Amino acid sequence: VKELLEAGVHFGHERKRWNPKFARYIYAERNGIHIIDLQKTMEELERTFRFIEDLAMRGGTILFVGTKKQAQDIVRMEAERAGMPYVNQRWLGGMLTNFKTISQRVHRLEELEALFASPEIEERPKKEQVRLKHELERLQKYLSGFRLLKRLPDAIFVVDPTKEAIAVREARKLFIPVIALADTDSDPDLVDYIIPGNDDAIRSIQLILSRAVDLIIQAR
Amino acid sequence: MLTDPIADMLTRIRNATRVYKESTDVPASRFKEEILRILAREGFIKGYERVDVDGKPYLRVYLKYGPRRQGPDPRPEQVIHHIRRISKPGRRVYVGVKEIPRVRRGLGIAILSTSKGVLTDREARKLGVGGELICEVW
RNA sequence: AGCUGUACCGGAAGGUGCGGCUGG
RNA sequence: UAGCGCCGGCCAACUCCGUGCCAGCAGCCGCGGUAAUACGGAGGGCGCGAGCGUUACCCGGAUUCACUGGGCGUAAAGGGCGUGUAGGCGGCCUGGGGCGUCCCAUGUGAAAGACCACGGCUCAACCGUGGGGGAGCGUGGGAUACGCUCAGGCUAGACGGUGGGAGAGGGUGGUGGAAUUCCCGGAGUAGCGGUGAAAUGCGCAGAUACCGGGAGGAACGCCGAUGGCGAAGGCAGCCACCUGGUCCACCCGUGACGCUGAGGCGCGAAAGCGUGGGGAGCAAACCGGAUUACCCGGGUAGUCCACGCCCUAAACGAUGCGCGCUAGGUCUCUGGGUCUCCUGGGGGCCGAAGCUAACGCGUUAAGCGCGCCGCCUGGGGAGUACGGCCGCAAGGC
Repeated sequence: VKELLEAGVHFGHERKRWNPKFARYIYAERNGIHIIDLQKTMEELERTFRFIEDLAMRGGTILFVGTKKQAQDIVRMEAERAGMPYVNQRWLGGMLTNFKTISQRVHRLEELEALFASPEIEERPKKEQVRLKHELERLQKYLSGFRLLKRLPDAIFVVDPTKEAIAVREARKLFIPVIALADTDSDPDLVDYIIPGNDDAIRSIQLILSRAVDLIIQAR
Repeated sequence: MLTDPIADMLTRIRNATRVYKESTDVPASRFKEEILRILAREGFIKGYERVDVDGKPYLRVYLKYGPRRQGPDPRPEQVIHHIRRISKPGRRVYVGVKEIPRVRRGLGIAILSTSKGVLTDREARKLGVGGELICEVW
């Protein structure tokens, strides 16, 4: 508490949206909103940070997922302030189950980036250059940050488990531990290490991600 | 109308376990208490407790589940996989000592209402008695 | 667009009257 | 002495010649109409072997009558719906009886056969000796958890009491207006009507369009809804009377009085029938006009009322009735409260777990269970034949 309280962490969704399986993390209902218990948040936060800190010392990597409009910037900033990869534009179907195929796209990106750093581009008439540049920029848009993954990650960090349900399903399929910042409308079962908080309110995302990243930093 | 209390209790337990509820409530009686006791020792349910709901005596059953599983469908494994009713109103099943069934090659239990109380198949075979075949659990 | 209970059919490759159904 | 059946798949075992939708094979699927591993022959091969095949019959496979061990929303299968007799089944606590139930002992359960162990025929088949098993009954003794019975209690099922609520629930009387048709009176003249476009038809005996009065029959616009009520069928103007069902609150009374239900008894759209009325509009059959039906103009039954029959359906949510348990979200009709909300009862959509061949169902289950009833057993012939019951008949079961 005393940091989570003023961050709007405890501010859940309305009664129209809540998942009954999440009722164990609910404290009370006020003014048509669900209030998330904060002591349970503290306990779960402690547990998840213990896991994260152990993983950080061990040497594994964490993939920072999250593509909500108000979460993209925070995800990118917190991820870049570490060696950790991230996805914040769009989750392509099969970034994990179809890792080899996406790695080919990564290689294409690196080769094109090398080519535009070369003076050998003066062939291939200007419009061919145009299409090549379009391909390159699309690749940078969708695969920047994902470039750091040389292999399968050791854990995944999902901003909204409901939003990035595809990523959660993939990670479940491949026995990859899932850490998620859930809210009232999420499924507590699918998350290995849950932080019952807020998925909206920039402030909450900022606080949680900042703390996690700092812990990773000092753990290394 | 409620025609069979014991089948009702078994169904209550099954329905509770299929949705991983930690506890269930059933209307209380001596016979149900005996069934719950036999289940309790064998370590199927966590344990039963006598309570009162609006003055009406109830039995509250605390259920047991395996550890949380890994990968897709992370729901924990069941301790009571299968539970049935053998002898039903309109068809009573009575077995002698010789005819006492063996369940899952000894992995599962069968509950008998013998003249010497409510027992398991093992206890009945030791005591050399038979009787009404209530249910089988595994 | 068909189907169906019932009742007729001396221009039945089927039609019409009174109701019902969507299995359009 | 060595034969017999097979060689497309099932099903172990493949090439050539002959024929060419022929001759023929076949247990099923099926081969043969020109290069047939399926027909006939040959060579090889496979399986049994003094035997090898075929036909007939029985069990299996067949969980394909499902006690072990099936099903009914759409594949065959929920009765058209109530009321209810026999039957089946039935809450909580305590005591008696030991009927079912369980156990011990004992008498039977002939021999032969079956099982086991030894033996005798040189082995085996066959046979001998010994031992045990055995469902089911009789007698004696024991136990009382469950079912039964008999007593004594309890209120969680069921039913009453008091207060209130909504409703096209049903029957009987009685009146309100709009509209169509017809008759009378007035005013006015050449078309009106109808179609995809036209015709038949009506009109100079004055039609259509207009105004006023009168007669009669049937149905009730707006509200009216994805609404409400009933067991189903089904039920809409309004008023009154008589009357059924149901919901809620209080938690006051009885103290298991309950659920289902083969027969029986009652209700049962429409279309039909009989005996009497009635008949405005519409309209089978029928009569005419255009263009094979369709469409247009007429028109009998019928549609309406009373009484008595008929008893069918896509009579449907294609889902029998009762009770209990299993996440929720949203819309709506109707009660109660401490009225942002909470708690009952109906009607709808989307969806947890689960179920399903799939579609889809999902607290209004087609989920998980218990009780009772009905029904299914491949298609066609066939709801046909005969028989029986019912009906005036059509026809129904």
